[PDB]
Amino acid sequence: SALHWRAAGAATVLLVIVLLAGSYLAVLAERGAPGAQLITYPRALWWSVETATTVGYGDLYPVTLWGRCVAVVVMVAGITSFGLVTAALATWFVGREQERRGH
Amino acid sequence: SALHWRAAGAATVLLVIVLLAGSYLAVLAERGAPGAQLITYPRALWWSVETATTVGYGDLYPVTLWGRCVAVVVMVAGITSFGLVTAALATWFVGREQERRGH
Amino acid sequence: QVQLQQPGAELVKPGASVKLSCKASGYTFTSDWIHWVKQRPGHGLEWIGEIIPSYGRANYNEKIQKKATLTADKSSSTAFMQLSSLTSEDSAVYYCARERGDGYFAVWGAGTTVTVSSAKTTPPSVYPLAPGSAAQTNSMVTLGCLVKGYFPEPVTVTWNSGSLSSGVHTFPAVLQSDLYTLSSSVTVPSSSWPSETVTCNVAHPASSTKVDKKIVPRD
Amino acid sequence: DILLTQSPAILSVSPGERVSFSCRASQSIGTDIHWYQQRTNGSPRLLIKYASESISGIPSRFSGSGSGTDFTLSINSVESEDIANYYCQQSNRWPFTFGSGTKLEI
Amino acid sequence: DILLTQSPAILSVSPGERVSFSCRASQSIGTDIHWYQQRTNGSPRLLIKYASESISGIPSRFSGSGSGTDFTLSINSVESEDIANYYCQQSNRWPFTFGSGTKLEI
Repeated sequence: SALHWRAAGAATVLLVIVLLAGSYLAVLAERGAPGAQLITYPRALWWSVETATTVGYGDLYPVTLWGRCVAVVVMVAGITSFGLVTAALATWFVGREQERRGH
Repeated sequence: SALHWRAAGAATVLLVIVLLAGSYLAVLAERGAPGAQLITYPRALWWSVETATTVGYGDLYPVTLWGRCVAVVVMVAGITSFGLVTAALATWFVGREQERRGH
Repeated sequence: QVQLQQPGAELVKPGASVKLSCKASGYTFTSDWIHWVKQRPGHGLEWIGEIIPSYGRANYNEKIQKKATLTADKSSSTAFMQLSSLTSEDSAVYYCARERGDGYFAVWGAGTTVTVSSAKTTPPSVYPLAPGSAAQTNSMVTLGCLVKGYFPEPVTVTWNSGSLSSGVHTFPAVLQSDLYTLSSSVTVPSSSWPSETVTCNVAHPASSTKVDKKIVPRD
Repeated sequence: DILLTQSPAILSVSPGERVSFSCRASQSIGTDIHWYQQRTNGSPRLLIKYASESISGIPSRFSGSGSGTDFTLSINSVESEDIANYYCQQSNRWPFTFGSGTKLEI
Repeated sequence: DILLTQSPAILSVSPGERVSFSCRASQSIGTDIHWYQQRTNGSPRLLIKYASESISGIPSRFSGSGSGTDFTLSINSVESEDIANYYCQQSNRWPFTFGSGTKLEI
């Protein structure tokens, strides 16, 4: 197993951890903010996924400071992850094209 | 045809399959959920595209568990695809710069 | 074609159950949804539920007492609705409709007339109505037949097996001693009768009886 | 659930006049409204889909307009064959729902 | 805060009849409404969660429907053990809130 496949797996694990903690911490941050909708665990988990994927349906979002702080970690974890899968797919295509010219 | 061009084509085919099934399965998951809007096939197909591209206009989104599950597959298929086109464009630029130094 | 075929009538003792059918023809896609709609006499349309036959999932109107179970037979393109433990609140016409998954009911069945009663099925008696010996004739003439003493509803009265649509009324049944009665009326040019034949056909779906009765002058 | 209101319940018009049926929905449903005709002892028939789109087989005489919460079915020049009950029906949100009905009277 | 309105405050029905309790919320809360029963000198008991989902231990007789702002708890065929106060409760937005209560009277 090459470094880039394990970084990928690692990031997918790490991202899942961030999605889970993020759910739990989002609810902890938002309860007590009048008007908040990010306040039960099941839908925070859905919220954290749509935040890490940057799909932003706008059905749920944080309205407190620490909720927003939690959100940023999820977006960056989400974006770095999906980006690392790409950097991993590129080293693969690049290695497979250097065997394809002998090198 | 080099590996990265066929992976790309493959992913574009695979993504279209996921968009189609995703439409059909989203409607199947959401009907029976009061308030659901993701409940006819034409607009689910539009929804699945805006989900795979991560554009999130928020005009339509799932509200059930399995609808949300369906959504995640579409986002990840969508993101992996568009990412694989990038990894494919990079192996091309990298091969064209190694011919550009003799190597 | 006729795309949805439903039985015309079912009589059900109070507390019993019954299985309505709906055979579809024409294009059948995997995306197709079959819907069922309840209409009490003189009331409006009421969505009961929906099934997608290719996959088999069904959803019901949660706002009303769930009397129904939806099933489908992919082999025969036939959808079933199983209404159980019926009361007189459940007496109505039940339409099936077909929705392509795009939100509207493009085509509908003719509907099945479910009557919840303890009374027995009774085929109707069909009596001619010809003018009397001394009725003077206009440029038109009016005939009829008297569909008396049937149960349950409905009956379908046609004239000359359907070719006579212009000039026809069929009055709503009246109920009297657990037996329904209505009459139907037809108007044709006075020349055109009886030198051209006039017959009323009376189908009573609940007893699977159809009868003809010609209208001749009184001898 | 979305509640479709059809007022008035009866509509008296004179022959050849233009007549308009009002469907009001309890929230915005875009254009996902559809119109049915049901004559005496008949089954419903689709007249208009998605607020305004025509169905073939349906007289040019029938039209539809509206978006959001206010919807209208119109008949340029009524005639006797148009005597029936007219229902609207939404497909914006589950479950589908029906208007209470309007009778046309000439 | 979301205000849950329960009108009417008392509900008189005859035995075996079907009865319906209305919860109206001051804004759309999806299906995040839940129903409780509180008998005389008892504590509240959960009957229905998320508008319509059944709780085990709770008679088949109890059902719920609704989405958005209009919510209904129903009892097919009332009986004497159903005499109590009935409360709704939303979890869509912080803080949770309660309806004012409806008494069932046979």
